Amino acid sequence: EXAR
Amino acid sequence: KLPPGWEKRMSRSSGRVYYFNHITNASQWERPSGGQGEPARVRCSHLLVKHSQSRRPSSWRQEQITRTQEEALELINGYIQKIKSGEEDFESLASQFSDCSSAKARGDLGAFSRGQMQKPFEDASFALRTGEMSGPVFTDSGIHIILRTE
Repeated sequence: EXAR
Repeated sequence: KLPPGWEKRMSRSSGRVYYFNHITNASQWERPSGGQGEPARVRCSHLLVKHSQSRRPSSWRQEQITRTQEEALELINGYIQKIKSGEEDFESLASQFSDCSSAKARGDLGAFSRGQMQKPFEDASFALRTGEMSGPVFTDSGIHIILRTE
């Protein structure tokens, strides 16, 4: 889920 | 002399020389090279292992992620060793064990630019050269292994  | 992030180190356990990247946390025995900057865009796959302290301690693999951060790191280190040995393949492990929905794409996240991923993931991704794999990368989501495919 690595989105800003 | 060495590409960005890379430094020649010696093991405290062994006396053996190796090469370490402070940005990707990658380790290897091979010297990483024999105004370019960095790529404006990269494509990366990843394998995520969450722990009890992850932002969302849940995945398609288990509602209640209860492993500790140290146990997740040990799992990550085990996967890295299996990939480096040739016993396992990165995409296969990511499909089976990544605590991220991108497992259904065999870890593939597609292409992205800076400012789109969490800063530790982004810093590692853009310090990888094509085909390279990171060491353990710590983010708010958990611990990642990252493979730069483009």
